[PDB]
Amino acid sequence: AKRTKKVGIVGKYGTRYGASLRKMVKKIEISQHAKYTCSFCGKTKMKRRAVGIWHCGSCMKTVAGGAWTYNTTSAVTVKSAIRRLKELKDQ
Amino acid sequence: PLAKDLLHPSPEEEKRKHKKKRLVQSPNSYFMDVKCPGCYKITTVFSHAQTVVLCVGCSTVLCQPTGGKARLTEGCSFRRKQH
Amino acid sequence: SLESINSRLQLVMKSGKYVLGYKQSLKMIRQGKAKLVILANNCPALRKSEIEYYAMLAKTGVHHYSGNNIELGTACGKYYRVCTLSIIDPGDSDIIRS
Amino acid sequence: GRMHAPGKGLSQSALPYRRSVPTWLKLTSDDVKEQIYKLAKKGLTPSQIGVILRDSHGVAQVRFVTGNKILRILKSKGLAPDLPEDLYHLIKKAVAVRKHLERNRKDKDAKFRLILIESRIHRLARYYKTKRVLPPNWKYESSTASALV
Amino acid sequence: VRMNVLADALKSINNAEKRGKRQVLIRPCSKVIVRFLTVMMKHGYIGEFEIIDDHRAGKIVVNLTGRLNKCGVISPRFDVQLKDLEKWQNNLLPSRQFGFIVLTTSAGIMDHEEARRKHTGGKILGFFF
RNA sequence: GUUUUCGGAACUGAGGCCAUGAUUAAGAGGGACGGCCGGGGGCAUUCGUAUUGCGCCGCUAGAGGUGAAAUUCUUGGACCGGCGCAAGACGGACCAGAGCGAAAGCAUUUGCCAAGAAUGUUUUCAUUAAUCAAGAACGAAAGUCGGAGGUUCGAAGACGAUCAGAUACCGUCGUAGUUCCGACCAUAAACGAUGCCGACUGGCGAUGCGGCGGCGUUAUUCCCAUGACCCGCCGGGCAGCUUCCGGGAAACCAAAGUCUUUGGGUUCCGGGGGGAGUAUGGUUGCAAAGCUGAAACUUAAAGGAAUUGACGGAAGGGCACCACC
RNA sequence: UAAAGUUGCUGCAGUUAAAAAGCUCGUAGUUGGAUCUUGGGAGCGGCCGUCCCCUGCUCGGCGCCGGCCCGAAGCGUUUACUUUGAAAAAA
Repeated sequence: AKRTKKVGIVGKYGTRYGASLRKMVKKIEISQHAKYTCSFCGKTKMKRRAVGIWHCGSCMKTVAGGAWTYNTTSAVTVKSAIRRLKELKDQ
Repeated sequence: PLAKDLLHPSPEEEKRKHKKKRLVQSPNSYFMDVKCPGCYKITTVFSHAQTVVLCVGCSTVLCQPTGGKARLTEGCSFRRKQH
Repeated sequence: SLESINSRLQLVMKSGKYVLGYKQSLKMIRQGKAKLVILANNCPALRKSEIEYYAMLAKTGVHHYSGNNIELGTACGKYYRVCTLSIIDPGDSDIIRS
Repeated sequence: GRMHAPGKGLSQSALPYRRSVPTWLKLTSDDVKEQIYKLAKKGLTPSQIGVILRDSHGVAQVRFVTGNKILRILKSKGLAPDLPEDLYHLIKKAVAVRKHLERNRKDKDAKFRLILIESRIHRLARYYKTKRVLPPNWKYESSTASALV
Repeated sequence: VRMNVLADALKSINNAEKRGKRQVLIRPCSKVIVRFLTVMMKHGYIGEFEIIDDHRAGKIVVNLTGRLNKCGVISPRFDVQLKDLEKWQNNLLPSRQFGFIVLTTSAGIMDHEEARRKHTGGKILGFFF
């Protein structure tokens, strides 16, 4: 059954820390515990080891990533930006 | 005008009307007996073929699909037929 | 051009003989029965290099696929991931003529 | 008018009155079928067998040269695809627009088109169920749909 | 969409009469339509009509006289007893002298007076005067 | 006792025979395919002046702003001219009673991604359809919550005028906002104040897209074929003009027509004016609020279209020393 | 209660008077294209009106020379609709 109405993972905090702080931590705490698909082996095993460090439990390959997400949006725009200046310098 | 004769429409205007709006539904397309100059064999192609067709022996192309009637390759002799 | 391959691959999975996986398709290269080898783009670089060398010995072409092993598996109509794949006999597909 | 668009267009084919075989056509009721058999084996949906047939070979309607229609010809030989072609092409379209949508999630228009497409799938599905063409428990599920190209 | 086919036929020949056309064309032809036109033709309200029977739902070209005031259709087809048939032609027909209520019975399709002679009612189709 | 012809019940093999069994392919619908088309959508990229600011150079005393001024800037060099630089907006003219989109809405370039109408169709499927309580997606602006950015503009606020007073209009600054990203909100005169689907009922000249036909002209040039014009026809698309179709209280409407000659199908929704979209209950939301939604009481009118007057710090003509010059 | 076609099924209204959800999707609900047997015959009245026929497969007497005629009993897609009859308290 659906145990809670609108309090997901953050149900562990009970009635503490206020509603908004318990709401904006939910989106983050769902992310930092989700298992991602490893882009190297394909299996859904990318799991955050420590802050910024993401380890794939299958191919045993460690990746430097965001603090709470696997990929920071600021990073993916930088990777695509560098990829354009790279081919633009060497032509 | 009030009095017309819809039982006997004149053919000059019957070919004007839309294919479905005619008194008896009839198509506007037809078939061809095309003979390319590179070869001698005769192929049967559709007026609005809508798919590229090649002659035997990969001699040459015959039709180019377009919005309406296919564009026949200049140099090929075609004879419209009917059944 | 890519959708032609999925159209070809789908035609192979229903008609032709094929071999999914690496240990199994490596034998078919060794037996000479393979004719075309497909490789997911995220194949391990050592294993990709080994397959390409094997095929050079057997003179069978390789087609380095675009998708990874996830969507190569769905291209074969399977619910598991496929990293490498060999077509033993296309049956009635035009995949080997391209 | 179109059932998922405001267009009221009037454009379709119009077969002639005479249902006879054309006087130019020299293919027998048999040989046309083996032509259908060959194209069906190399992979071709009954819709596009008909077009290839009336351009290269010049058959007006297969329903006139023989006594059956294309899909009825293939199913009697067992070469027909399992799930119907118009339902196949809708799932194929929904899979493409869903794959476009996973990256481009700000495309509210694509999200809108997806609902229109899926609504057409569930409409054909419950039709093909009453005609007992699909198993009564068949169900298009967005997840497992991509396996069916 | 086109739900009732008899309704599209009557409203067309009723429109073309108000305009004064000599002959009108109706797009779909059904068995009930041609059975309806004959009831009007046997009373002199329309002229000679013709069915252009192609390989689809055919078309009818009805020669029109100036004798038709209105040929309406009652939808849906209510069931009519012989007890309430007088009450229908009391508020549907102009006068008791002329006008007819076409209604289908097991005996076929006929006007309301023939339904009096054959002593059987049925579903009501339309009316013309 | 027994086995059977015998009547019944059931099964199982080989037949024979049937005119051996599939209506059509909708000016219904879906799908395929063809060449197009479009400020449709998304992402990325590119360019453009302008505006503001800064640096430097020039020459200078005012510059701004207004009905008129002041607040404001200014020899610590403002404004103006030149050359640069940076930033964030915006996408002029071309731009139309043109296009596209379900609506909201959509306009520098180029690339990528998926979608679509209409047209063409002797393709396929064969009634799969229409409208839709419940339910769902999208939904301008403002507003809300997080980040990023903040040029211009500018609620609030401050001030200068005006005024009997102005906490307004006008002027100088200027916060939130305006911009982007990610979530909320679900309302607009969200308007054509006009549900959707289908049929029928006058013309006329255009216009946009597709197709078909046709003199001639002009481009490649080397003609056919393609473009650009020119004359038509077909489909549907935004519209227009016209009229005793017909309707309407009329204004007006080819739909608001085919309605006492009243019935094509189907959703929503109104019942004198107020009280009142209020109270209350429920529900949604972070909030603002949204949705649902009374009654007591009060009242003889409120209202629509049109007419004649009067009036106008409305316009156009004309007049008078009881008007002015 | 009629008047009230001011509750409108018969029979209202929704451009501006009260009024069409911002828009689309959508399940119940409602509504659904065309298509499968007409004609001929005997009789009667002045081409027209009316009648009958296009029913199949146990028992008996106008009987007659296994067959035929006739009478009765049984069976022959299903509803809606319509016609008939029954059964249907009085006041």
